[PDB]
Amino acid sequence: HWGYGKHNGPEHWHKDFPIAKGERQSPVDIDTHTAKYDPSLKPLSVSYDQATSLRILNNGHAFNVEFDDSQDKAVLKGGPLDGTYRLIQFHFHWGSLDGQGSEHTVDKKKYAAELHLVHWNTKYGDFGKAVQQPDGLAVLGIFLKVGSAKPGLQKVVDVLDSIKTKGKSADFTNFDPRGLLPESLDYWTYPGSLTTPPLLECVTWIVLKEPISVSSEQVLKFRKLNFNGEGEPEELMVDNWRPAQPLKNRQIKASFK
Ligand SMILES: Cc1cc[nH]c(=S)c1
Ligand SMILES: [Zn+2]
Repeated sequence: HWGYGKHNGPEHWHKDFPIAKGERQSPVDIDTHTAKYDPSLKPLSVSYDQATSLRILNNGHAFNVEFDDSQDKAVLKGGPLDGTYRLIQFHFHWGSLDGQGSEHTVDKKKYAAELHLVHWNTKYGDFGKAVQQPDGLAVLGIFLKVGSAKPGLQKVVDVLDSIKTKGKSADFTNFDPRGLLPESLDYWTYPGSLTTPPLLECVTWIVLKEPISVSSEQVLKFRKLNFNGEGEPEELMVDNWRPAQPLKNRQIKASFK
């Protein structure tokens, strides 16, 4: 099955998921000089006051912090979006070294990690229906740089020991995702895809310009997770990012001057 190694990583995915070579794949490099400010874009509305976290799961590729998405509790709207998109989960992609890990890049710069807050368009009723639609998902992407600690990330770092291996999960109620946001909601936006198989082309990407700072100890802790299951030889969960893909016939728009 697919993964991030030499033998089953991003260069191989197209054999089981041919859309890997499609017209709207993610991530991409954000060329800041080529992205045009779009004065018709709206501010983003991130409404997380009522977010209900439930569980954190090591799925063998990343860890997912999952939310109750059976009602409009934590939603994203505005920005480039029509309609209301419900938060279902967030996860990260990160590197074995602080110089690499993000999936999007900015003028070819890689950050140490990238947070993806995944939301689905409520007009489609559930997540599995939404991923069959070109406007089914909205993913808010936030870069992590290593510097000062991010206090709102520490409860996630604290629990990773309990979900070290593939298929482990733990209670993760009462987590406020507002503590993972940077100060500014200035963003770039473009149409793309999931960045892991099945690589579906359903995503409006909204990538914040301002990274959050995390400490070197926080990201070290991410790197102690395992891809493998319990009882299997240890494979550190690191470098679970897909490199930038061809932009093709797409424009990246900026919300800011
Ligand atoms: C929905 C989904 C799942 C895994 N990864 C990403 S970027 C998005
Ligand atoms: Zn992701």
